[PDB]
Amino acid sequence: IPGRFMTIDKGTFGEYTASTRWPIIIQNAIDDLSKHQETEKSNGTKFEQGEVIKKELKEFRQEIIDRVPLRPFTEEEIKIANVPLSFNEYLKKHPEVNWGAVEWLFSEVYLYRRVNVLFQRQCEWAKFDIFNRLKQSTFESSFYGVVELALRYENLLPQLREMKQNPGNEIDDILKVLFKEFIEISLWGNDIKSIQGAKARAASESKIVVNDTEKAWEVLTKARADEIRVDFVLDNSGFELYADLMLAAFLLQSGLATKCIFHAKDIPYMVSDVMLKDFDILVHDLRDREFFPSGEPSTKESRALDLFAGEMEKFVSSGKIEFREDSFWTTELDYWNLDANETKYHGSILHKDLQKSNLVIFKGDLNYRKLTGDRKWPRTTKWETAIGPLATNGITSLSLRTCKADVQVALPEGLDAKLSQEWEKENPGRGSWWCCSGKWAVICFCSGI
Ligand SMILES: [Cl-]
Ligand SMILES: [Mn+2]
Repeated sequence: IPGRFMTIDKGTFGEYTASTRWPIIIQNAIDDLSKHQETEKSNGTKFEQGEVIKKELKEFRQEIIDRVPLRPFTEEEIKIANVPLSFNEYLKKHPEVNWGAVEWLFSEVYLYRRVNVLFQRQCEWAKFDIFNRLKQSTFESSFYGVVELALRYENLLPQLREMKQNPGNEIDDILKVLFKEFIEISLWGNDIKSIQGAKARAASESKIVVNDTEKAWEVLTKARADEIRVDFVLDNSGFELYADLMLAAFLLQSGLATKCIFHAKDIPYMVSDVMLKDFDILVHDLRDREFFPSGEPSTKESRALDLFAGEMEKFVSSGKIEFREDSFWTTELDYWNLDANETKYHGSILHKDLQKSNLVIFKGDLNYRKLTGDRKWPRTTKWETAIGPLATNGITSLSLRTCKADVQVALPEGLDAKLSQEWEKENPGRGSWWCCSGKWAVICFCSGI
């Protein structure tokens, strides 16, 4: 089995990322922390505690630049911040790994844990999300797109109820189109039967170099003719989360699903990844006319946003949408650990629970990297091979991934060469980095048997 991508691997996107991107992220956190300091008094416990975090962040950023060895977490840090013990277990088995030379996957997870520790050490900042300012401003600028979808949903809803109420092969054909639509909207994160609509799908689907959406459509259609549970291992908040809720809402109203369970992160993570509280913030944002300026409540734009917001609450009340968090999602462990033999860090718990799912949707690049172990697979490698135990341990999984990392699998022969030639124009000498640009995407399915 190939090793994992490293921060030392010359000519890899991971090399650039570790050395360049991460120092910038820590800097942004310092600046955003400062930005937040402006809105509060310049003394007292909270301010001074901010000064301690700010300083330690500066030092931590410098650690990464200086390429120092990754230190274990102290027993005290573990207690105060409830750090999973998996980290120190990994470091023992990986002596003297430094930022300049360490497994990409680990050090990236490890980075956000170190940052979290800093905040949880200061009581007044334990619950503070240093990336919330960024999440919000990004979601606010998606105002146009949020409304468009809200309008699309309101006008589809009467029709969806009718399609579920009177279902036949005639209606299935229509639903398939909408299924691919909402899948792909969810995929790309941030009329339908006409030309422009058809021109749009074809353009999107062209950049989906592998597309197993039909198979997921089969598991659900089949299950509907047997209690249909769909799972979302989430990625980013804002519009991507909004898109995911739209997919869920579509599935629930059409009858393709009866309960959608969302799995979120339990700490500020990957800057913009979803936490439990990000769902409530989203709904509040929809209703906030200062955040999303759609005018007076009577406007069509306002009504649509309020409708969907109300649809979210209703689904939660009735138990059709449920959000969850688990420390496992924020550990370094890949999803080969979603197996019965991982009894230390909830891996076995989630696996047992994910077996009950008719379809588990893994969102985003990180989730894709954890599925494939972030390993240097030949890019033609079979999908079932790269996911390890997940191919057989009884989990039905669908991966909606925008390609943003060196890892890539399940490509047909020759396609890696073609796409590399295409991207060669944008990134000369590094055509292979096409799967790190986010321009292309893949949809991979596995029954679990
Ligand atoms: Cl703020
Ligand atoms: Mn993310």
